[PDB]
Amino acid sequence: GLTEEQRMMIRELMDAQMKTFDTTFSHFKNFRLPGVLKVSLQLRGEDGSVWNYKPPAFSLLPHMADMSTYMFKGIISFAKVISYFRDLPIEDQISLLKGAAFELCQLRFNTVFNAETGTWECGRLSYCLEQQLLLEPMLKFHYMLKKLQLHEEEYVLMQAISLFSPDRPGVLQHRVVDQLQEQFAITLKSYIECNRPQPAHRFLFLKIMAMLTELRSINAQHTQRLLRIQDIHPFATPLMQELFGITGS
Amino acid sequence: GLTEEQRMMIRELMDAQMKTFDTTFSHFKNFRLPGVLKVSLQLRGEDGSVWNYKPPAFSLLPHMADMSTYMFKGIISFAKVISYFRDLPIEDQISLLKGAAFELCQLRFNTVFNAETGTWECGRLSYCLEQQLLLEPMLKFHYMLKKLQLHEEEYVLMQAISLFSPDRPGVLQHRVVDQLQEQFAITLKSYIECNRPQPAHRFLFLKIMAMLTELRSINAQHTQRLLRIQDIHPFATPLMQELFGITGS
Ligand SMILES: CC(C)=CCC1=C(O)C(CC=C(C)C)(CC=C(C)C)C(=O)C(C(=O)C(C)C)=C1O
Ligand SMILES: CC(C)=CCC1=C(O)C(CC=C(C)C)(CC=C(C)C)C(=O)C(C(=O)C(C)C)=C1O
Repeated sequence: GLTEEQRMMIRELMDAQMKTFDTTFSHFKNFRLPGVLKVSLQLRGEDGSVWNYKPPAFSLLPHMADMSTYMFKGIISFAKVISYFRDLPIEDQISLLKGAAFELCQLRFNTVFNAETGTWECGRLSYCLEQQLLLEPMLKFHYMLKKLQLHEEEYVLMQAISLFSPDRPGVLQHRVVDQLQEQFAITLKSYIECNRPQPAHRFLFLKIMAMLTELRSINAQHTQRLLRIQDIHPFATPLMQELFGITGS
Repeated sequence: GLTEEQRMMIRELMDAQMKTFDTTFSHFKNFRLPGVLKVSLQLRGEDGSVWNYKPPAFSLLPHMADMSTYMFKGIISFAKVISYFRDLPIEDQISLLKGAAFELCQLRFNTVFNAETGTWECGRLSYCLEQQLLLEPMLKFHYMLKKLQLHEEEYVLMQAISLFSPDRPGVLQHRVVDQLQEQFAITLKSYIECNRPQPAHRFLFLKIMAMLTELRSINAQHTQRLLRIQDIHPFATPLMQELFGITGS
């Protein structure tokens, strides 16, 4: 059963989620495009028209970097609006964000992902996959997590656990961030047993937990893959530089 | 049989054609697009990618107007490079061009038209039709003319007959332009009988001739349709204004 302290956590968590997550990507514009994986782009005009992009043979980097910044921006507003986060030392908020930005983005990106059609529905924008080449970690992750069929509560809770990780470079309040994370995980574990008594959801809390661990490694591996592509062909935005620790030098 | 005077006409005609007709639209760029009939657009990137546009529900006007200007420009270089044209009074060259621009463009546009797939192949650009609604004059024209399966000689000759029309507003050398036109039509009529003795090509010269007459009316009707759309929603380019007689006032 959920305590009133648990109900209160989920609430202030769901609230921040609806206040900082533009599920129809309305305010995302002025973004770069490929000019003139295997992801095809689709842009449904406000007027009914449609612009479709098929890839060649890069090129889609600038755009993906703009989508990422719009996403990161939301994720940050998400953190600063949660009491538990706001009450930490400034330095620790930056350490935590730089730590989970990628993970929180992918967690949100998974909710607009369609496993049936293999596409990310982002408002008027669409990212379609061009099929057992889930040989791609990030890809198998989206399908696996999408398969679990989680509720919004579970997703925002996963976002909490990931955000408040004590095991992150430069985290000063190592102890607080840890207790907080334990509290979020407890609330999750409880929410599951209070609302999903069916056999199919047995071990759900643990699958979720393992998922967040996999996601942590994927995050480590992608950061590297990204910093390598950035070294030879700069594309990262000012905000991404700040997140991935680039000095502009 | 073709005289040496006829062979010479066709030649200086074919020459001007290859010198002013960019059949792969290479130097056509910096054009406007629909931002963010039933013609869908396709742009095959130099890198292998493809941008596809599906229409709604206008919008494609600006672009079509840019294609038209690139086309007109070619058609004008075509005229100024032909001896018979160059040797007319300046005033008469403008009268003739303003008269046939549309027709000469459609004549050239028909050679990159594919009746099998209903699309205009223009280099890296494609204009696909989105099927007995050849209820559209200009459309039935392209299919009919494409059906005749003409040779390049015949097309450039049709371009001549159309360009040197004495029956055009403001033509001073009414008499010369007439004899010239008669000469081009004779050469055509001759080329046909010297190279197409098969039953299928009987009356070809006359079909061609009727076609140019239909095209003349279509031209009259489209100019009007265009000037009407221009009055409410200006899109025509400086060059089109000059051709359709707009003062910029
Ligand atoms: C266009 C979409 C939805 C995903 C492609 C994509 C991605 O969205 C990501 C990872 C996400 C995936 C592969 C679903 C994130 C993108 C940026 C940080 C710009 C990604 O890291 C990536 C890479 O190529 C890295 C390995 C450098 C990537 O290509
Ligand atoms: C996009 C393509 C190849 C054809 C569409 C098209 C055209 O290409 C034309 C006529 C040609 C057709 C319909 C094959 C010419 C276009 C301009 C002068 C900009 C045309 O007149 C037209 C019109 O709508 C008029 C009636 C105003 C037109 O829509």
